[PDB]
Amino acid sequence: NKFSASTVHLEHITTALSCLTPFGSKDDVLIFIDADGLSFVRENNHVIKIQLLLSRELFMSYSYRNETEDHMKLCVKINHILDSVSVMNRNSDDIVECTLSYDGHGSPFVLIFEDSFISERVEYSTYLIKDFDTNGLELDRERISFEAIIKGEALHSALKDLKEIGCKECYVYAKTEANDENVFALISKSQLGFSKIKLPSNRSILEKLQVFDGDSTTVIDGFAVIGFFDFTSFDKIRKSTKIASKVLFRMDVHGVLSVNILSQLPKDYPGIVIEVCMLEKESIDEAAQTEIELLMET
Amino acid sequence: GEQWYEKFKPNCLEQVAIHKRKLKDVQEALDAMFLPNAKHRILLLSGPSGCSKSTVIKELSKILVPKYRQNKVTEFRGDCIVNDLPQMESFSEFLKGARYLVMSNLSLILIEDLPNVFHIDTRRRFQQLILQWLYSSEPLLPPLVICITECEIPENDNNYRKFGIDYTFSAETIMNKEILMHPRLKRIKFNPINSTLLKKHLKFICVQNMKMLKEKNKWNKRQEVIDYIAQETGDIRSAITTLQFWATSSGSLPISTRESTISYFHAIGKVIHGSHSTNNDNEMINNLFENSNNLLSKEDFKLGILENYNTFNKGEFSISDASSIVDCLSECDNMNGLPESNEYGLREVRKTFRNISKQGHNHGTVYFPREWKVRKLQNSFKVQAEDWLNVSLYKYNAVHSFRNITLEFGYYAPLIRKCQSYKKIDVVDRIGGPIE
Amino acid sequence: SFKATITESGKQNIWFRAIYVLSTIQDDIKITVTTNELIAWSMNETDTTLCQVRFQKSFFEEYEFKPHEGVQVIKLYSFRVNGRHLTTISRKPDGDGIKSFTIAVNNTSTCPESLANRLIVVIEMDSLIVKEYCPQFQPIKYDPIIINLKYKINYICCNSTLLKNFLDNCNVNVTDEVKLEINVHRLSITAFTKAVYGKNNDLLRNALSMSNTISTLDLEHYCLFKSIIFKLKDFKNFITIGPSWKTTQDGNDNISLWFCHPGDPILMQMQKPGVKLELVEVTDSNI
Amino acid sequence: LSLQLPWVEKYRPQVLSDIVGNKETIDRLQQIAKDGNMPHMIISGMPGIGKTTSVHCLAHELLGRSYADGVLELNASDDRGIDVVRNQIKHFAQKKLHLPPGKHKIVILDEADSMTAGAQQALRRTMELYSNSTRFAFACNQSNKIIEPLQSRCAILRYSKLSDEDVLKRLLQIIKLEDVKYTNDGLEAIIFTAEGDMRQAINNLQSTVAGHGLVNADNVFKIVDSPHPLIVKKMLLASNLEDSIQILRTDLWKKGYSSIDIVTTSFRVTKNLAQVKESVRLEMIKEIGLTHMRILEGVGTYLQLASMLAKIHKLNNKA
Amino acid sequence: MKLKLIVNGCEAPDDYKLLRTTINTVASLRKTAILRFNSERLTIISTPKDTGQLWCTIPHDVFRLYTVISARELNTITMECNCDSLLSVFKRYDRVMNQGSSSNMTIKLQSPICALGITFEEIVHNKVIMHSFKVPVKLLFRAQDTRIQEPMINYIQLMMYKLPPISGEFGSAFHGFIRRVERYSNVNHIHLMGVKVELKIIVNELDWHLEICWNGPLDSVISTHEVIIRCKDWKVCSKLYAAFEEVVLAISHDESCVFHCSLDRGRERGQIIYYIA
DNA sequence: GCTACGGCTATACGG
DNA sequence: GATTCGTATC
Ligand SMILES: Nc1ncnc2c1ncn2[C@@H]1O[C@H](COP(=O)(O)OP(=O)(O)OP(O)(O)=S)[C@@H](O)[C@H]1O
Ligand SMILES: Nc1ncnc2c1ncn2[C@@H]1O[C@H](COP(=O)(O)OP(=O)(O)OP(O)(O)=S)[C@@H](O)[C@H]1O
Ligand SMILES: [Mg+2]
Ligand SMILES: [Mg+2]
Repeated sequence: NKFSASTVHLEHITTALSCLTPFGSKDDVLIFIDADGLSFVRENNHVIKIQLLLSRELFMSYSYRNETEDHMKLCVKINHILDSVSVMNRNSDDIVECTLSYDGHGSPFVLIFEDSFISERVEYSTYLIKDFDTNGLELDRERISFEAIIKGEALHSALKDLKEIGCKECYVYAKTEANDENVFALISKSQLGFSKIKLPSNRSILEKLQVFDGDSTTVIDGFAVIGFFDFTSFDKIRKSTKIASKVLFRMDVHGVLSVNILSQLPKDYPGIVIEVCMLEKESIDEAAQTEIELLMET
Repeated sequence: GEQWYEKFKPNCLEQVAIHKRKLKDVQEALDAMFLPNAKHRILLLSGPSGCSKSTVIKELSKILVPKYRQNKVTEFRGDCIVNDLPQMESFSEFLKGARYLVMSNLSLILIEDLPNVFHIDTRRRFQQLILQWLYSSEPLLPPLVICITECEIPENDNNYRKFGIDYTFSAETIMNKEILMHPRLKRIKFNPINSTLLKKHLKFICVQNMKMLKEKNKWNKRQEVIDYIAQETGDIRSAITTLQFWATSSGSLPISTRESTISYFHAIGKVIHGSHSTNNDNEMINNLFENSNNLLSKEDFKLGILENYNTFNKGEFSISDASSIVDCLSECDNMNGLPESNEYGLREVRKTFRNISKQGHNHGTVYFPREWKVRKLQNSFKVQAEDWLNVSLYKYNAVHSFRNITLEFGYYAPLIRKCQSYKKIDVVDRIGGPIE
Repeated sequence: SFKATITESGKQNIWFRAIYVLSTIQDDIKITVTTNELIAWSMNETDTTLCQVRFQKSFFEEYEFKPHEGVQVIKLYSFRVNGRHLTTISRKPDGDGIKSFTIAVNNTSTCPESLANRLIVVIEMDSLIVKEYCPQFQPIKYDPIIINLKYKINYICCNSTLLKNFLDNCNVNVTDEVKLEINVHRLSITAFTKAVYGKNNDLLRNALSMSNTISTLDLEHYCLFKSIIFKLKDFKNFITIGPSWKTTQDGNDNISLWFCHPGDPILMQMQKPGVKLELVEVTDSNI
Repeated sequence: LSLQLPWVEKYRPQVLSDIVGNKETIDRLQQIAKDGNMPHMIISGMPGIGKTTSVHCLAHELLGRSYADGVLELNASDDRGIDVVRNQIKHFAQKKLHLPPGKHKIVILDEADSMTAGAQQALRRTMELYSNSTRFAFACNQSNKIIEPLQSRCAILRYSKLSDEDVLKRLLQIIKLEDVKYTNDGLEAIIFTAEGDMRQAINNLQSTVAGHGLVNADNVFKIVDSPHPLIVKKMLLASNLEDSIQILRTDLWKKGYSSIDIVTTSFRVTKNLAQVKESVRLEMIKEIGLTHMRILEGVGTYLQLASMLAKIHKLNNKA
Repeated sequence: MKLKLIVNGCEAPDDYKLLRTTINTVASLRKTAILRFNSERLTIISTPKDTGQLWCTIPHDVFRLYTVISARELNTITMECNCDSLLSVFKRYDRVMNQGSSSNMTIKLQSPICALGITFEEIVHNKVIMHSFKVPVKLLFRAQDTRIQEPMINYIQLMMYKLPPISGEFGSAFHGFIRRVERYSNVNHIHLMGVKVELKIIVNELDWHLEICWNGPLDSVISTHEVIIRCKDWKVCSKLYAAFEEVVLAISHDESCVFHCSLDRGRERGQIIYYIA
């Protein structure tokens, strides 16, 4: 066909696909197929967007005979691939071999699974592409207000605690002090009241926290970055943080947050680059930020 | 700095705004259920809001409980979310813990805030637990008092499958027929507070607030306010609230009180005989439709009109008017429940009964429609015909339709089986009984 | 005004299972702070069962009380906090260890309104993550029970291991009556359920009885200074609090019971090195 | 684009002295705001007469700097179920915020008519137990949609339709703050098309000044039409059939009004029609309903409306 | 009407495990089951009267004792019994023998509604613990018994396929083949195919189309054969094949499907037939 | 160190 | 709102 990709590491593809389940599990997933690899871009209510990245080195075979077009966009229902790739790859003597292919427009997306003596085949008929631009839910490369690198385990524990305490709303703090002290907390408004989860300033958890002046170059100390995010969208990164070693956090002055999941099988492939862009709430209230500041003071 | 209905609450039983006969009946009942082996186990109190249904119990307890208690009340709190307690077992746990309130810890259990009986799954649990209490084999149980406020549930859902609980919040839509007719359940229904106790207990509050009412020169138009409030409402709480809102005011704001919901038979009487206040039938119909749409826009109302239009003159009116009523009621049935159908079928009847309205007419007593009995007899006939068809196809070999059964084999076959078999297990009598 | 810390795993465990039980007895947990101990208690809505836990000053590594800086003079400060909100704070997260559980309240003029009438709980994990919570509290008036000296009257002392196993075997969904039948010879505990009959003998509620007889050899100390009936869920929960703290130095694992007649309430009290536990439960007066 | 707010939100009153209309009620609200003791109140009335901006301003003035942590506004856009009443409202009522003496926490339950029944029955206990600290301010469009036990504990404040002078005063204030050229007939046309709705007066004025600039009768009536109930009333109260068919066709059919809309408005106009005998009114109701059924079944044509008007004239002349 | 039987699981493991294979299937299919105790053979029936029917033949030599007398023809009495209680009793005996024991089951018909006195013994470690159970059953009438008859299956020129035994090299592969379609949550119809030897599991829907294949060797003892079946019946087929070495699959063209299971006790052979419409 | 199983939790269903 | 019975009071 016009594109073909096979692999045996079904656990990796299953983990990548399970990170798209937090975004519904009963809608459409849009797939890019280019020479670099194949990705799953998923958006909910135009307020949050998640994008996978399965490199070509991840699969043992990646041909991509589509010389005419640089990339191929197809839209299919997400639940079926989630149910299909969950083979768990048991009976290690006979490894279940994956086979992904797509002949082009009108052709269905094929998922052939080979169990040596068994060759099953699933065909997913593609849907018409909705008129939405994935470039809208993207962050600046020149207006970064703050950039933080946080380890996966501490962040995952923080989101788990926030989910357990309800957390109908969430806030983000990012203040850098001139004495090399860096503070980063996830303040939340829940049934309990006002709760704060301060990340430690050690380099084992907060590798690097840099607060900018909206230019992504200046390092201003003593200033605070406030992001008011709905925890409904912020909880979508919890499952993505369960497989990550380090998480990159970047926000700009236009109220978009980019959660960059860095996941660390072949040797050449880097990993699954999972990017979860998120929009900030308007925060019509003005005393709420003052209360956030006062709580962070004492 | 407090609401006047909380700072002027009755301290004794003689300050409670309740009729003397009602108070005496409640006294006798409550003193009956505090005896060792009481015939009545649960006391149900129905009525509108603010009829002192809980203002008489909480002051009868202070004089009755510390008389039989070997040496106040235990209200159930709905908003109590215990950890490890599903929201359907809260009342069950309350009942289990309230059965130990016997001598040396005696207390009368009052259930004013009922559980969420608007959900179909916990209303059944409520009824089952109350039935277990009423059929309890425990020889010794504390008295139980349940106060249910009769209020009309406003129209919020969009479905014609609305049940009884989605129309009226009464003791019939929460308690089944078995609990209400249980021998050990005494039901003392309440009435709205009359214009005499309401006129006295408000003048009490006025003469206590003498200073404030005199400073704002609100002591020459006092009785014109208490009389208007008493004539408007039968509520002991809303009257005091309106009195406080008027006395604390410093202007000419027209006072207002909560509106009352016209009942089913009340609305039927309003349609048939007319209202005593408004002589304009258009205004009365418009206000009835804008205040009681949940009752007018039904089928039971149009059935009650047909069942009770003969009570205007005890049947002593012209047949040409009866025809003009029934033909409009039949034309309304073909309008498929449009809002223009009820507004025509309630206006034509009112106009017909107004054009023949003369004094000296001795009217009759209205009654509920009898279609509910007709449907039950029809269901009995359905079951009997099903049994006839079943016995006619296993003891024999013959298939016959239901319509043929009701027309010919519901009468002729019983006679044949009475002569062919009985004269010289089976069905021998007429299906669903004779035609009387 | 008050600051207490917990820096032991078993102490945190018993504190969580101590509060979890007080939250499942009543929606809101009332805590009184004294100069010598911390008292957390919960009363039923029917006022039929009460459980009171008393974490001594030695139970906390740091214990500071400054009542001079609501307050009831008998200087005792009592406040009411939501049980569900408190039990979701003291829970042990999976994968991380609480290196310090700090409970404090500073009600001064200088403290901000963001902390005024707001209980301060600071949790430090083994991953150095600082999680601070501010649940609201309502100052109330503490009312002590004399039952402790009223009938501190036959006394029963039995090890809680076998009784805990028996109570965990029983379920509160269908059974909520406990018969503690004790004589001088043996001791038998049966979790039974009465069967009410409908209109025509119809089984409205079925009867289930699981009986467990305990020989006096397993019994530690009994003195008839007797059939008593009470509930099951409160007794079950109160039984599961002492085992939570795995202590081998004291080696108690036992319960102390006191009751006089079917009318008077029964007192069950468990003992821990830094924790005092008691359960008040009313009894069926049907003689 | 621009950040310029619409004048409905740009000129929303922020004080109780700027809310026009119902003077006898606004003055009482100001008296409550000064004294402090605010009873439980239910404010009801027609849309757009100032029922929300009154409660919000009253709460703002009553609580001062404690507005952020002293009010709890729960609208229909929030899940006002029984769980929220049992948890969030209960915890807000149980809060022990210290206030100046006489002041109380306010639970602004706007659009309380859409609240379910179980939520209101739990609200009964919520205002029963916690009444010394928090106060409930229900805002609705129909008072009968709140259960009677909840209405018993409240004080009913019935807002009325705004007159032609209060709306004129507020419009003149807006025109003075926006430097808008106007003429008296244009303002009168705006008042006439508003039908006692300040929001629909501000919107029409903004549309007129945006489209044409000068507020005259022509520039107003060429962008916002005359109220269609007043045209249906003119059609239903004519003398001849050839004079009612003209008002039907040239003023409701070539203008763009659906037949079902015409019938639905005709029923409402007939219900409130005056100087008409009751037999004539009920016959007109029956004839309107018979055409409503036909339109709902599919035949929504102008011929059916003409037949309905002809039958109305038949019942008018002799029947 | 006197019915009494004795079963020993440890004495004979095959006939006993087939009894476990019959009881689990009639528990998984639907509540209640039909037990006809013919004087020479037992047959356990689950008749829903589209839903499938199972007809398992149990001989008389499987039990140590098969004393059966009745006034009907060939000493046939037919029971209707709730399967949950007997399944629980049977699981109790499974745990009894798992803990270490060799006791037998004494099952007696003790008294139209009757019950079976299923009593057995268990020894913990030299203690005597008697387990007594009574499962309420109803007596089916002879006129009601003759209303139930085994569905008929013909193959004028149709196709039965010999499924490879699960103990062989390809047995696990074929089991994985059958269970592959069971992994999908949103599947309700499977389209079996027959070519003469290949069989394929095809699930075609509005927007997705499964087409699983078996590339291993197959045998057909001695034309297209397709049928539409439900997923639950395929699960029952999986469970039946998992406990059987000899499994026979026959496919009819748009008429029915039959899952035939047989155990070679040689002696009369115990067979399980799952009629599927 | 790995697996089974109990407890916790998210989600579809029912009246 | 209608009738019928029963009080309490002026
Ligand atoms: N003289 C009086 N008689 C009766 N109630 C009084 C009087 N003065 C003040 N009240 C108050 O009026 C209220 C009446 O409440 P009740 O009628 O007892 O309760 P209720 O009958 O359940 O009404 P609902 O249905 O709960 S609104 C109470 O809050 C009383 O304190
Ligand atoms: N009396 C008034 N004085 C000044 N502006 C008013 C007045 N009434 C309404 N408005 C305007 O109406 C808008 C606000 O409408 P609201 O007061 O929120 O409506 P409402 O009367 O509560 O009706 P609903 O119930 O929300 S449809 C703003 O543009 C106000 O300036
Ligand atoms: Mg009350
Ligand atoms: Mg509004």
